[PDB]
Amino acid sequence: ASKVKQDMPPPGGYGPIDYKRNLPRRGLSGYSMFAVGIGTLLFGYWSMMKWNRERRRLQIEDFEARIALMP
Amino acid sequence: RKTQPYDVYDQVEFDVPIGSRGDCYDRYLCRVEEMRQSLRIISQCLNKMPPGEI
Repeated sequence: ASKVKQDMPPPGGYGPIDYKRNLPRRGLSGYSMFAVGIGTLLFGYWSMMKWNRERRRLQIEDFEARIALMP
Repeated sequence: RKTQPYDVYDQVEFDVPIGSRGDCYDRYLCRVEEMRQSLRIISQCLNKMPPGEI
């Protein structure tokens, strides 16, 4: 005496189902990354130049200590 | 499914992925796009299910 009951889609329909590709760009420009790399290299070069000059001075100092002790 | 349809395949809309080089990469792309088209067909089937006997 009841209505016919069956597995049916809801009245109206279903919400949209996405199927198309989604691969967003999400990236910097090439110039930006190249510039960051070059700037990092230059900063490292300057730091290493200072440190190596100081190291050469220290080496000279301890070499002179050896020279003083040699006789 | 397009040229010699069976069941209710003539009542659904989808695209047929086509390759250009005949290599493994093109077939991989074709299968991925076929998965997407299968999702599209599944949506259409969900929204067009009729009542009646089975």
